[PDB]
Amino acid sequence: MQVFIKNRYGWTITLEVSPTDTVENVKQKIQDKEGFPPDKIRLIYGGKQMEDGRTLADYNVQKDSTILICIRDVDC
Amino acid sequence: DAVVVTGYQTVERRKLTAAVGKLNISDETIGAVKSIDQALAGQIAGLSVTSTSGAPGAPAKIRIRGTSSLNGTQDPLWVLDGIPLEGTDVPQSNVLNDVSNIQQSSIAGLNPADIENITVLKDAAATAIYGARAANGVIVITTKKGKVGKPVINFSSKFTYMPTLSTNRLNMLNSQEKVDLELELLRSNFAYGDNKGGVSKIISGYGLTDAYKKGGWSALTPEAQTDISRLRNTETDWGDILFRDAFNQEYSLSLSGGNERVTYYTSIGYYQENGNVKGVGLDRLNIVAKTSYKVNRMLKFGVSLFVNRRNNKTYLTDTYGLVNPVYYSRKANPYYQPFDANGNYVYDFDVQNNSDTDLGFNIFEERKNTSNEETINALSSIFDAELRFNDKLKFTTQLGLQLDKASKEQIADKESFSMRIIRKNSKYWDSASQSNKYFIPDGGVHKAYENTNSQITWKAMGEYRDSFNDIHELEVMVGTELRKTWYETLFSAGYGFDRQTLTTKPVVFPDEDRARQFPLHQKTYKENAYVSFFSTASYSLMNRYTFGGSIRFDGSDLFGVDKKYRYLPLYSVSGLWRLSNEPFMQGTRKWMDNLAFRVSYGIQGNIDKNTSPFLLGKYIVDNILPGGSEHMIDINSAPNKKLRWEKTQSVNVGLDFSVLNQALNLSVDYYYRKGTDLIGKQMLPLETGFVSTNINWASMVNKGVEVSLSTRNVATKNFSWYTNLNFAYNNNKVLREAIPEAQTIPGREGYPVDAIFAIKTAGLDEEGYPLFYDKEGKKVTLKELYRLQDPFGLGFTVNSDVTPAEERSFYSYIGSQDTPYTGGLINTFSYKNWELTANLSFNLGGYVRTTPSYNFINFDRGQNVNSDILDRWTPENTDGRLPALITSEKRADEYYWYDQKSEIYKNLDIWVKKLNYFRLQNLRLGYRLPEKMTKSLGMGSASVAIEGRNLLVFGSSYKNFLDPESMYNPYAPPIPKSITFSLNLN
Amino acid sequence: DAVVVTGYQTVERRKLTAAVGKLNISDETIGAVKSIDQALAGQIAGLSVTSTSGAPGAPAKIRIRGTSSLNGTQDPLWVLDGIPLEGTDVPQSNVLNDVSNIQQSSIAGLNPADIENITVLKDAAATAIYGARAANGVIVITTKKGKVGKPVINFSSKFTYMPTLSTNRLNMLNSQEKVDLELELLRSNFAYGDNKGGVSKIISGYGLTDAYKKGGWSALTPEAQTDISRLRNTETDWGDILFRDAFNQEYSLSLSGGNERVTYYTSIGYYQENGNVKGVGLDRLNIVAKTSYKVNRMLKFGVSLFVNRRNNKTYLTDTYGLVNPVYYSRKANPYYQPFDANGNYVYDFDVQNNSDTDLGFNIFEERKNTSNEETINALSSIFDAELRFNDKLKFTTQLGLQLDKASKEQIADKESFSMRIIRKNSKYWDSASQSNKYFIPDGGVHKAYENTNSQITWKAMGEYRDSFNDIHELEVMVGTELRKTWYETLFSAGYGFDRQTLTTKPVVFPDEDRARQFPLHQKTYKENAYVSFFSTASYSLMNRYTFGGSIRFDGSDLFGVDKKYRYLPLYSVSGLWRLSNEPFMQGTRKWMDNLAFRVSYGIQGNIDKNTSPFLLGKYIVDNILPGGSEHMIDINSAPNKKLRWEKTQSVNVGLDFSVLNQALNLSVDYYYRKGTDLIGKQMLPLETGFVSTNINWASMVNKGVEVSLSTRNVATKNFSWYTNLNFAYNNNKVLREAIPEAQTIPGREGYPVDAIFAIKTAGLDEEGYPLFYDKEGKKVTLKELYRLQDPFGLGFTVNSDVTPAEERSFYSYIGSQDTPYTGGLINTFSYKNWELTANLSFNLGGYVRTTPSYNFINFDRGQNVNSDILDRWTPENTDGRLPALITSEKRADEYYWYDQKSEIYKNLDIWVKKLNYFRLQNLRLGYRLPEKMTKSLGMGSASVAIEGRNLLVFGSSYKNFLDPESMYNPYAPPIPKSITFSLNLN
Repeated sequence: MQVFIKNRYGWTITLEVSPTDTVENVKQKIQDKEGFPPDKIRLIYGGKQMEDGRTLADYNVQKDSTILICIRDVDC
Repeated sequence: DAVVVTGYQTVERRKLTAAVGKLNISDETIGAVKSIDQALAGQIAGLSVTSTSGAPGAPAKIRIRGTSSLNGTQDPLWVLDGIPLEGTDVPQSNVLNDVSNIQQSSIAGLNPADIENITVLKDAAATAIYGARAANGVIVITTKKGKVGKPVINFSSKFTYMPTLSTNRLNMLNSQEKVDLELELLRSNFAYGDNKGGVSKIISGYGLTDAYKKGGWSALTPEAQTDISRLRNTETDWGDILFRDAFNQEYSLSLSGGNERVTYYTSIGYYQENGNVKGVGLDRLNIVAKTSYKVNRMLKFGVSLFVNRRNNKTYLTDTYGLVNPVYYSRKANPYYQPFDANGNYVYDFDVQNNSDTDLGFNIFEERKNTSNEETINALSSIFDAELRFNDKLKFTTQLGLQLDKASKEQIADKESFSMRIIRKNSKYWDSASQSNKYFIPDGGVHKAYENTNSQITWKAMGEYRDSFNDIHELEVMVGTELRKTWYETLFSAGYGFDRQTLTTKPVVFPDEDRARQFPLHQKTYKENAYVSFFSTASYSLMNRYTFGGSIRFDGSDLFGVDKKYRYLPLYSVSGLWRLSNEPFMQGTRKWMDNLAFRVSYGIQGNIDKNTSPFLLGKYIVDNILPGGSEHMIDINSAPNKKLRWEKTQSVNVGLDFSVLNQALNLSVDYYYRKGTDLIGKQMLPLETGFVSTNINWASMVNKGVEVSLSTRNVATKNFSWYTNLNFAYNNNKVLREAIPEAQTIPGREGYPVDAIFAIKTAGLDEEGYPLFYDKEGKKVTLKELYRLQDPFGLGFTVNSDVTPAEERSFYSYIGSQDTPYTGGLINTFSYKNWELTANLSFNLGGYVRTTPSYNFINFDRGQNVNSDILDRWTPENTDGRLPALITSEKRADEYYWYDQKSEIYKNLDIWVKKLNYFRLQNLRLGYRLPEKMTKSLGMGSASVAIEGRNLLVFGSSYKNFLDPESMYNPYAPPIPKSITFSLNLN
Repeated sequence: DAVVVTGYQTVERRKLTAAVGKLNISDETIGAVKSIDQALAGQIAGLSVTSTSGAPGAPAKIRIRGTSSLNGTQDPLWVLDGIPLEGTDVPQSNVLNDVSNIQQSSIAGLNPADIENITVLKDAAATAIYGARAANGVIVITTKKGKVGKPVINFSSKFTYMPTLSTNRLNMLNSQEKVDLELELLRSNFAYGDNKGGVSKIISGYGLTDAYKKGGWSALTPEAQTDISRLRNTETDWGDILFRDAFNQEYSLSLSGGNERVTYYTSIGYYQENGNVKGVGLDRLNIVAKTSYKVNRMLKFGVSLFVNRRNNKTYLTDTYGLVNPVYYSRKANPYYQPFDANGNYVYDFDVQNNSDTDLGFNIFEERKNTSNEETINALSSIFDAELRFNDKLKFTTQLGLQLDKASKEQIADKESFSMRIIRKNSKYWDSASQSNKYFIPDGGVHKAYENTNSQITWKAMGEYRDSFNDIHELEVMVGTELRKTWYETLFSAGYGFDRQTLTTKPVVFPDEDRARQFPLHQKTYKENAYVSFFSTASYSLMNRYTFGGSIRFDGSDLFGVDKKYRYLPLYSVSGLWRLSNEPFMQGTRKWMDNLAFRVSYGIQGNIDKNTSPFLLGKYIVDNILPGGSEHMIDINSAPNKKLRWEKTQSVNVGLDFSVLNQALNLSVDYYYRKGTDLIGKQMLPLETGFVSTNINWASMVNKGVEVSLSTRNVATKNFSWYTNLNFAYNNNKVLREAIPEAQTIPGREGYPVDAIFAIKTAGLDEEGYPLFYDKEGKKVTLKELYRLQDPFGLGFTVNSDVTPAEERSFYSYIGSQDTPYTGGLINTFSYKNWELTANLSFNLGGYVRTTPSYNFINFDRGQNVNSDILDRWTPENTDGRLPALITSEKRADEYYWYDQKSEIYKNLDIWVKKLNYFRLQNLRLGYRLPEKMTKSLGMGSASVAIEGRNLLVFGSSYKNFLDPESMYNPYAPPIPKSITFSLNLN
């Protein structure tokens, strides 16, 4: 049920999330893991930016799947 | 073998209209196994046994005539002396690091030395008397009992040597070529894991990272060169400090006997077994006490009592197996030594599947600081009473009490990787100080699990057997059964735990959400009750035409209340025609003693215990009006008043053929089983109030053929040779199933329940990237296949217009995980007092999706690799067949599409391997001591035997893996080899 | 019989040199008891059995020859078929409410229907073979065995009626006098609690609390008078709301038998026993499976299995028992109705012993919202092998495995008093809010307990028996024994618990101390091992002089490693002289069958399992210089390398005397057992490093007479009458013990363990205060007795110069709680087919310190009170004998001295009462059906019986209490009377 979060530089972390978790909750978990304000995080999966109100099951976030993260005003 | 037991009644072989497989349990047939589920591999046609793991006590996944359900029960039903057993269900999950902590089936508590034979009921004609527990087949255990006469005293002692696990089949890089690979990666611009690996740490420690990248080997100071050369020449054996050879010991004492009124049986057994992984072991103490008294010429009362105690000791691992020693032998660096010159611990900081170096792992520290122990106390009492009312009328009653209590204790000390990763996972964002803190205290963790599984069964049936005109025979049984099951679990966790002081520390969770991933107290309770009324009828005419039938009305609290589905019958009809008894065949009785054609049709059922017929909800405190705070219920699971057992309609045609006085026995069996009303998630219309629900809608079909050949090749006063070949082909096909609209993997409709869909590749192009086939069949890249577009040009802002429906057309069907062709071949030779038994078992026709040896993007170079990474494409080695380690500088869009879509690389057809293996399950050579020597020793009998288990497996190539069954899950030990010396005394 | 079983050997009666008490077990002897510890009351001389509680499953406190230890084990050792049992110890605490949750001993798992004999070993010559487990006596259980011949089956069914608990003996106030007392207290100045009550609230709700005090009844409005009249006219039966009559059931089916080589025995037994308090019940289902085989003329192997399952349901109470229904029958107001007119709950806010009414208690609400349920699974397996090497030399080995697992579950919902007290106790001072909050989440509590008690024992003894010259007989036994015991307990609690959702809530403890006050997860582990080497010798000469001896070297991990004390013998020397066999006494053989004089000496031993020879310390953080955090260890307990068993030197002189063909049998024993080195707390010299610690230094003595007389009064073909009188006197006395210097009550040195010291009173003065005695024997007051001085004059500032050593002289020795004279009288009549057994028991000479019926400073008027509050001193009733309700108005110094020293009023001699009670333990009339009638039914035998248990109790008066054994603990139910009808069939 864990997933991987990768930036554009290849640096990855492992986040244990739930299929019924909203992307805002995933960003809050990211903030808990690494210090990163949730309002300045873009999550990309399948080429589409993740919405802050949609759950992970809607994007088909399978187990051991990679999500690109890019911080606003940092590199994207 | 003139009778067949079905758990309810005894059926004569001449009146058996069903498909029944019987295996006589003995030393000369099954060998020196310790669980019955492991002794059934290849000895019964149509019964496929697959080892889920090689660890001691690991349950075996058993399938009778394929998979009969999608989301419900998939394991067969075990019956012990008429009382069905609970806890015999294998709870398997997708988690690869779940088989390390796997529940033990209650079947592991039964001594194979206390079991006379095993009866497997395969078709509807044999299983429909079990009602809604018959879809997956039934295995009936008959236990030994006292024979009228003097007491029989059998003492058995087995001493087993388990050879050490050799990692030479893993094909891992040693220090030299791994350091070469790390230097090669440091020269290149590989994005992932630049800080990991010994070479990278050594080079960055002296600051010559860019200097090395620009200048090669000559750009390093003599000190760095000496350090790297020391790394190259350092060798560590990770197969001898992780694995071991073992000496297991089993003892058994079976005292029995009886006389004209009372028959008694007693047995005490004790075995100790060790795993190939250090610190893994399992012992079992078993007691059996049975006594059957004949109160009158009518009444007969018997009591059987099986008491069992198992003790398992094993390792504690991360939730996702970053510590597993079986996987660590595949992962530990070759030049990494866990001890320095002073004997202190050296920590491996590259154990995480991340770029993080925060957590260190030492195998000896984990072994001496962590523990995972478990004790299972089991009891099974069966009280049976029989009343011979009349010469034709008989009444039987039976009460079976089963109780299994498993207590597990997992302790992780403060200085262990388990506690380190738990504490790291407990990191939260304190907004008061705007900093990342940890709420799990400083100390260890003690976790206690207590699972109780209880069952009470009460059967009461009556048999009437009559004979009319010496040519008609009628047998009618009518009975009822009330069963009740309870399953309770308690979990208690304590953090800050000190092992010596037994004292914990308080935990302050940031909120309730973080208090559910670190639970301190959990309780679960589940109680079910079943009421069934069954009947069987049989009519035999002229000793050639048998007609049989079975009806069963089953009810439970797991089914809906709706009256139209309340009590529907689960029935079966059957017919047997013995051609050998026909007058026109009277001229062929000199060379044939059996030709029987049997036909069977029936309706079986399955129970899904996870679904409930009730409205399941949760409490919330939301409001409708201001100042109108209220307590309202949100529906989690919709009520289903039409819940019912999963129907399975089956037809079967069988043939029995015996020639030359039991010299050649042939049993062919063709079966077609279409299962409808299977429970699964259907996308319901929105007019039902719910988007989707688990209802009785899905369907599948299993069709195949079983062949059982049994020949007596040589029959001489001294030499004798017997052969027994069992073969079974099964075709599974899911006919109706719902997949999410966003899923990109093809559905299983029209394919087995386990189909493997892989993207077929045409090879690699001139830059090492994999090539794909489009609809027209020409080799295209990922850009052309997915029509990748980059509007922003940032590289990682890739998008594709390919819909999931179109994406599902990229994958192709390869095969199935379970092999359609299963069976075995057993050869028994006897010469004077010597006996030899060669048991082989074949599983052919399978496929398995192996984990890729390396990821072209996420390749972690802080961990050891296979030798096939040297077979990858590189600028110097342009003839490599495996994909090159790609970077984002050359094709940014393809790189960042392979990145965020990690399933494309794993689902390539190059990681799918065939599964066709023949395993020598048993090679036993026995010797019966001469009667004169035994009598001189004052013993009725004496025997010795040398036994080899899993000594040889061949067939399809299984490269880079320790066993053909270990090609899927790398976290489970392979099936161990064993050499057993057995001594038996009477 | 002619043999005695001691657990290691079988000793002939003619060669028995020890004090042994036998009891043959049957319906005609012990009755319809369900536990065997309760069937020994008055049946064996020297064995005193007392009931700790009347609830089902409550263990019985058993003492053989008095208390043999101070702070060690005081309960006897139970031996089942040669293997000693574990978990039989009775937990003894201080809190009187702990009897609500006292654990059942494993003896409660053994069905008395599966036991043939009970042999009690009393003196050193009989017990010294048990080494360091012999000081408290040994009770050897001999279970029933299969008899060689045709199979024998027994079906016993017992139906018991338990009459309702009548509280008429509680002598409580009804509504009339309770309201009158409340009114008279409101008139007076006694204002400890004046907000509490029923009259007080009614009067104060109308603002008349001050008008009533000045004017009286006339000063009340009729609105306030009709309410008080309604209170007077409202009567509630609390013996009907709380207590009930019961119908208990018991069934036992035992089938046994054997033949020339195998003897078998099977038994099943299920009983349901209800309690007199509503909601209390206990089920027990057990199975016994014995079978013994003769392998050869030399080898013989037997297996005995005892499986037991008990299920207890009971009420949830607080830590201090404010809810306890048995005690609540003494607190419930006569006029308080639990339900209002509409059926809603009415809460009792006067339930707390403090002056705070915030938590309401309703008995129906608590019964609905709380539960205390336990399940016990027990197993005892004995494998015994015997090898007859020779006619004279024999060897025996025996393995005994015992396992008890108790799972307890206490649930208290949110709307229950048990949760209200928890939440109230969770009150903490919030620093940031300047308020008081509660850290326990709003919701129920679920507490789970898992206790496991395991034991493995292995014995191996070789016996040699030879006879020389037909006048010399020698019996020598040598053996060894290894025994390991484990006791593991787990406790887990979850707050915020919802009964159906099974979900808890996080708890944030303000400190670590408050986290220890509400534990969430606790683990306990004890493990001990014992190695013993024992031997026994016996020499018989001319069938007239028997000289016996035994020796036993015991070692354990609970003893120190000092070589001076490591293995010291625990021996015994015995001697028997049969005066009847003397040639000079053969003249008196026409009327005398036996005259034997036996003497014994030896040393027994006791193990204090709560003391350790190790250095038990604790980790602290401190430093000796500025900076740095040194981890230091503070010693909690001193290491005692000379720890050893508590020695007991026993001398026993016996006499057996039978006359007129067993017409009159007499067994007299005089014993003197002086105990030394009893483990206790001693004030060490300061040079030892510690002020005080627990060492082997105390002393003790017991001495007295056991008389067992059995008579055959009438011996006629039709009518027979037998009498069995058992008498025992024990003079217990502590010889050397230490008391704290701050202790004000005298020490037991020179007096029994349960010595009662009370302040003798001369009555009351003219103002109703107690009057005391000075050293000169003149009547003084508290001010004169304690020499109270009040210089400030504030009243509460009193002080006394009376040192504790001088305050110890105010108390005087009254008696002992344990009755010195114990025993019984059993009368057996047999008239044709009728058989009447009357077993009566006596415990005479005791004293009991009862709780004061009311407190004269802290009388809670919100709760009911005994009828003797009306015999207290009053200004209008100056002839009262009990102390008046005093206030601070008249004598502030004496009042505040009484207030700040609550033990003066509790220890007055008026609350200590005699304890001499005879109890009709059993009165059973049975009828054996005529042989012709049984043969007509096909039964070998049949019988019916009507039985009365605890029907009659007489002797000394027990006023205001429901039973003389219930005079000490008000929270334990009395011993319930019962009428049992039993039917036995063969």
